[PDB]
Amino acid sequence: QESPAFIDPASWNTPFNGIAQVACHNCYEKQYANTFSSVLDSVRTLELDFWDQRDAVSGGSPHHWFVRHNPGSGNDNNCTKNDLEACLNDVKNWSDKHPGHFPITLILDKKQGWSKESSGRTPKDFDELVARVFQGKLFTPQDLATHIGSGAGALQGNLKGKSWPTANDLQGKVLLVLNHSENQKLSQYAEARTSKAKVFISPVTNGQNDISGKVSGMSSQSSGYVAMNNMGKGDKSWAKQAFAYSHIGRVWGDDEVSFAQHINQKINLSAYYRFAAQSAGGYRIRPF
Ligand SMILES: [Ca+2]
Repeated sequence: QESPAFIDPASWNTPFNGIAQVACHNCYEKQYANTFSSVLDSVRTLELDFWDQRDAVSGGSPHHWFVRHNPGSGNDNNCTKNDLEACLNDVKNWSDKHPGHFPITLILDKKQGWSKESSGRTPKDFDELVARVFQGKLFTPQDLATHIGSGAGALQGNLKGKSWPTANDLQGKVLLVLNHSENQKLSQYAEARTSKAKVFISPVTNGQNDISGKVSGMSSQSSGYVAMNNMGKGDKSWAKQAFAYSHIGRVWGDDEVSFAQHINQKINLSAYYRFAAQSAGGYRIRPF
């Protein structure tokens, strides 16, 4: 079991959903970290923005995605061709070098739509990439479902009143999370992959239905897989309901509010551009 100073030792025996973290915001950008791997000197939750095309309209290849902030171009990031796969391998390699690590959560913020089969960037192609890179390191929705005695398609509601595995249980694990501006893209992913999904969907959340009902922009069937919720600053009040439902809540854009205050607001993952500057009682990871 690792013991960097930033992790409160009480975290290890706490269910993952009962742990608050400082997360990065867009830490693949050169301006926020010198290398992507260096982010793991400070936090255990990272973020990658990924594009199908080299710009908005051209330059994609099968089984490949780019990492950059703007529509464009190409790859513009601090990973070790520094594409999505390369960025993911930086995490995989850090994980191999730190047996016993606190579970790593990677927010995969998708910037374009899914392709059809011919172009090699479907939900299935995405799952195949992340599985090829991480292999057995992943902890997936079905793994959580089995832990709580639920079908994966009923995580949404069956998580209420339940504990995730503890950080100790999740030593050495990687959790992948899908974001997009449009919940439709998450619904498409879940409809394609169902219980085989390698990635947790985390919809944009601005009402109770996005936690526990038919999520805005999604089918009822896809809604049932929701075990995580994504909130901008204006919607962070919903983190208390994510918490109530044992969904992992992430709040982005709220940098002028301290980690301690976010803990009090029941936010699991508080995303900061300046992640190293944040702490509470010397810690960046602690139980609520
Ligand atoms: Ca992002």
